[PDB]
Amino acid sequence: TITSGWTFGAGPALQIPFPMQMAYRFNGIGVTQNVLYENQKLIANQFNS
Amino acid sequence: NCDVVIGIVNNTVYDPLQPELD
Ligand SMILES: *[C@@H]1O[C@H](CO)[C@@H](O[C@@H]2O[C@H](CO)[C@@H](O)[C@H](O)[C@H]2NC(C)=O)[C@H](O)[C@H]1NC(C)=O
Repeated sequence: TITSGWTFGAGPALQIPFPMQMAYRFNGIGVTQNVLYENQKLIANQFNS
Repeated sequence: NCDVVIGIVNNTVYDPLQPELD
């Protein structure tokens, strides 16, 4: 999951950078993907706590 | 602006209107 998201459950594992994985996941819930890319540090630090 | 995202690359973005229009 951390390296290929959900692709390995449907076929071959396809690598993608994790920061880009998180951005697709926000898109799936109707949030525009720049919200992560411009705030990557904030989301990662808040998640870690 | 392209100074907050980490990992941006420099490339040309093609606008189809500009050449034909001008
Ligand atoms: C992407 O393009 C911008 C704009 O040309 C580059 O910004 C310049 O970077 C040089 C150093 O490489 C500085 O001397 C200039 O002052 C910068 N220009 C501005 C307007 O800030 C940027 O470096 C390029 N990115 C890469 C990775 O080459």
